Amino acid sequence: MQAKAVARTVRIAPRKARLVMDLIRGKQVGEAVSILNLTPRAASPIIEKVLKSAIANAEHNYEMDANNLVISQAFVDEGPTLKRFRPRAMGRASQINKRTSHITIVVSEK
Amino acid sequence: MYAIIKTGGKQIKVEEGQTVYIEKLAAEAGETVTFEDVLFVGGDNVKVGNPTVEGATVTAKVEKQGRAKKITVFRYKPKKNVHKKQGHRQPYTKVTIEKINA
Amino acid sequence: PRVKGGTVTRKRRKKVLKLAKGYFGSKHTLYKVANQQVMKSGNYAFRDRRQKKRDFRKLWITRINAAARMNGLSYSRLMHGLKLSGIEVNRKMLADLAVNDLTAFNQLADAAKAQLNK
Amino acid sequence: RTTPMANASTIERKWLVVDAAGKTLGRLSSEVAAILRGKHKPTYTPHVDTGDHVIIINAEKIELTGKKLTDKIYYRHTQHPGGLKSRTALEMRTNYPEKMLELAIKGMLPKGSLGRQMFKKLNVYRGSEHPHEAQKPEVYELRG
Amino acid sequence: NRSEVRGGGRKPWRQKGTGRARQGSIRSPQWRGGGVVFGPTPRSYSYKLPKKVRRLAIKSVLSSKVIDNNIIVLEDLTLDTAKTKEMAAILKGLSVEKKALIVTADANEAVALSARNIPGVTVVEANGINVLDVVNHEKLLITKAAVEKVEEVLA
Amino acid sequence: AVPFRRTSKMKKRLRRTHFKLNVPGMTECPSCGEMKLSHRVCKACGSYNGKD
Amino acid sequence: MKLHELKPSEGSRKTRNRVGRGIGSGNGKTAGKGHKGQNARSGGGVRPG
RNA sequence: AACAGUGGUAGGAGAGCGUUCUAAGGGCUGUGAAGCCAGACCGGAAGGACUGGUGGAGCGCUUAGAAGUGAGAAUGCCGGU
RNA sequence: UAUCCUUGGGAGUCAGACUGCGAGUGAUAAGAUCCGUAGUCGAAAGGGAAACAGCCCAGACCGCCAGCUAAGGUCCCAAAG
RNA sequence: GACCGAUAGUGAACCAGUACCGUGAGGGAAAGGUGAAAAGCACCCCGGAAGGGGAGUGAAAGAGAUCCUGAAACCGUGUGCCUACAAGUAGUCAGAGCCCGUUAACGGGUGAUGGCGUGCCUUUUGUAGAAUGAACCGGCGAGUUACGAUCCCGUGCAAGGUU
Ligand SMILES: [K+]
Ligand SMILES: [K+]
Ligand SMILES: [K+]
Ligand SMILES: [K+]
Ligand SMILES: [K+]
Ligand SMILES: [Mg+2]
Ligand SMILES: [Mg+2]
Ligand SMILES: [Mg+2]
Ligand SMILES: [Mg+2]
Ligand SMILES: [Mg+2]
Ligand SMILES: [Mg+2]
Ligand SMILES: [Mg+2]
Ligand SMILES: [Mg+2]
Ligand SMILES: [Mg+2]
Ligand SMILES: [Mg+2]
Ligand SMILES: [Mg+2]
Ligand SMILES: [Mg+2]
Ligand SMILES: [Mg+2]
Ligand SMILES: [Mg+2]
Ligand SMILES: [Mg+2]
Ligand SMILES: [Mg+2]
Ligand SMILES: [Zn+2]
Repeated sequence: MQAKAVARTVRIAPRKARLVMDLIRGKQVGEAVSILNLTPRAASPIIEKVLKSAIANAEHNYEMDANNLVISQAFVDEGPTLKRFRPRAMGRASQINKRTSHITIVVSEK
Repeated sequence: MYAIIKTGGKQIKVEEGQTVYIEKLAAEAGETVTFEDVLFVGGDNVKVGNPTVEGATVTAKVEKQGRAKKITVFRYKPKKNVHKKQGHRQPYTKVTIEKINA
Repeated sequence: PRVKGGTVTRKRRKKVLKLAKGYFGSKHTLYKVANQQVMKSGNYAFRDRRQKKRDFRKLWITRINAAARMNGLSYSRLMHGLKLSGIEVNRKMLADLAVNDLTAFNQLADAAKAQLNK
Repeated sequence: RTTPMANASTIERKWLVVDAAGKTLGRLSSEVAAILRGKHKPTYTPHVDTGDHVIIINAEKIELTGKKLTDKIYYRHTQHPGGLKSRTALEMRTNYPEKMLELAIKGMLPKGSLGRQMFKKLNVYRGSEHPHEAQKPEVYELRG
Repeated sequence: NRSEVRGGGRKPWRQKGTGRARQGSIRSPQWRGGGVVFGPTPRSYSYKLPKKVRRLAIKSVLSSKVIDNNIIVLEDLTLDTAKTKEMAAILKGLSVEKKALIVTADANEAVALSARNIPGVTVVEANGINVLDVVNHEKLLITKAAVEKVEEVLA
Repeated sequence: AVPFRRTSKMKKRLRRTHFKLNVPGMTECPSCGEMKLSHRVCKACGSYNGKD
Repeated sequence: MKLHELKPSEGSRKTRNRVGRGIGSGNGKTAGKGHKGQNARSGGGVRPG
């Protein structure tokens, strides 16, 4: 029995978010939170909120025990990109991709 | 006991009860075929043909007339706009060796 | 009437990509390099269907020579002996005997040996 | 189709001793290379190692005809500029008899992965004794 | 074509130096939005066969009707009033099931209105008979008066 | 200097192997039970060497 | 004759040749005009005579 | 049936596959159309089916007709990455 | 032995390369240059010459885990003394 | 209407001669689709919110506002086979082992190892070429039409044929 939470279109590059996602994938939910709290990355707080949302969903909507949960799936998908243009020398303009991410956490009992 | 028989343009080592694919024979499914060109007989009593074993034959049963799995022949010549694509399915006769009459 | 590109282009290219399954990296993913490799594979497959018949004959001759020299004959003389005795067993079958029924092979080898000593 | 192929399950490898004493370097090497590759076996299969193990003794007693002892030069390059080093056949046999035999045979083996694997079955020793009593090696005479 | 498409006058960029492909107009046919190369242009498709071929065609098609027993000749066809019900009953009486071409000698207003609304039932004057109409409709209901008018012209 | 050929998906992935984060050096705070970084004062309860 | 069974007289109609539609047609690429020179250019060729 | 032949650039000739539209016949489709996604099927090639998933309303087949009828390359154009 | 000629429809080609032989130019040089003559390449895959359009052998409709040969080879790489 | 169907058709299906660019004349886009009906998600839970998970509406929410369908490039997650002594135009032919079970076929996936093998196109006497073109994917993108001439073929009539 799985509980899922998703933060869609978070303004954080998928590559950057994925660095943090790899730390918590497969970990027990209690440990995962302590890893996010002590990992100094932009994604940590974002992913932590998604993980806590999933735990709440597991506990509330499915009467699962929060202490027995494990992160069975954790991945970051690419969201739509905001395209921007920085002025460079000689009148040239260069593109800037303000990327977004879809952060998904699935928890389940071990 | 096994025998070496020439059929098609080729030779096959056969034992009784074995199922062999050979070049297409003029024979319907179910019919009994005979192979008169037996070159060698093995097993206990060893006959050596010179080139054939005199009088020896192998009877067998046509199981199926079919065509092999398709191969796509594609050839080209670089830079000379020359392509050629051609399908091939080689006919065969599936045969079950009944008796080796050495 | 206007003829839209439609679905014909995608259908044709997908067929090629399916033939390129298992190719490395882009060669199973991108049509142009996939298309090149499938074309190249065609030439190779043709060439090798003709090379197959040489490789197996090469293998059979090597095996016959090994088995022949276990009977104190080189492959050259063994084959000459068989021809003089009128034996039409081919190298595929001789190699098979050498591997699967060595006693049978020795009988043929002895036949050849008789002819050579004549 | 039908042609049987040797595989790791089917292969049984003998151990052979070859005495280099008085033998010509190249003529002994070519026959040893045949044995290492498995060409003497009717079950020979091109893509598998079907050969036997060979022990060579008395490597120091290998012979060369003509003036090869002094004139045959073994080169190597260290991949540094002007890094071409050389050795005469005399020096090699005196100080590196195993290397000399191994070089000759390695040159006569296939060059790729399986050829390197075959070479691992070769054992060349300086004197008359070898440490492979346990393998029960048979004496193998050269066939000219 | 590229002349008729809006805009496209000026050269998009200088011929040399930019590293782009050389272009002459943003309405060139390789441009999105650009002119079409060739393509449909207004024209007529009509052409004329020799008179004798025209007559041979219509005679061939009529004679084919007779070979198939799809020519129904009526002493006369007179409807009292325009009434599709009346016409539909007449066609059923004659075992007319699929399409039928009705050919009257002269303009028969009562018949034209009664048959106008029935699918696959066409009404025509002897003048108006034509190859496509006859071939299209399976049965040919011609009046005796109309047969002579058609014969008068063709014969 | 500019890339002479594009980087394959395999070469890109092989490079990024070492582009990784490490798990933080955590140790449970024996006072309040929250996880802190070893040798750092506990943010949650404010304890250190068993003192708040 | 039936509108669904029309047949032209044999040899009365032929299909047009469409050049520059691939190698296999035989008029691919250069579309029958050979290589370069005035005759291969669009609106190429010299005036009659 | 016999015999013979069957490399190919420029180029000539022939026979075809497929796409859009029209006509005429005959069909399919809310018990699921087109499209899309798989598959180990079929044809000498271009190509064509069958089954399942997605999709949620249109579409084949036969003969003929008409073409904006087939793309991998133009430092091609546009979009996306 | 099966071409050849006439008429008509449609072409492409006018940069050729090397090899052998007979000559010129050159220095009896040039993978040079220009002709004659034959071949191969161009437009010809296969085998040999380590690799190697033009040299040697020989012309690929397609399948076969059949056989005989050509040039070239047969101690090992690598088929065969 | 044997005209187009959102890169098409007007530049413009949409608040287009607009946005934007130019001192100015002037140049000049991109951008359609919930559902039959808003019945447009009451209420609950995590969150500051965004965004989610339930529950409801609906035939369908994997129809929830860039809301029919949703291809490829490209980015990920899981893992059946293989991979750290190996020299690779990446395939092809041979081939164990392991893992599967199909449009049922002398099956499918992977591939230790062996043999062979220097992309495609254009242009050239000759290109793997260190000559040219292509980052990749998708769409679009090039012998057509009118009127004349001539030849072949088909048809009608024929010393006549045709308007
Ligand atoms: K030229
Ligand atoms: K369905
Ligand atoms: K040329
Ligand atoms: K669309
Ligand atoms: K493209
Ligand atoms: Mg500035
Ligand atoms: Mg297209
Ligand atoms: Mg203008
Ligand atoms: Mg051609
Ligand atoms: Mg050109
Ligand atoms: Mg087009
Ligand atoms: Mg020259
Ligand atoms: Mg070439
Ligand atoms: Mg031929
Ligand atoms: Mg021979
Ligand atoms: Mg050998
Ligand atoms: Mg538009
Ligand atoms: Mg709808
Ligand atoms: Mg040049
Ligand atoms: Mg150029
Ligand atoms: Mg480039
Ligand atoms: Zn604490």
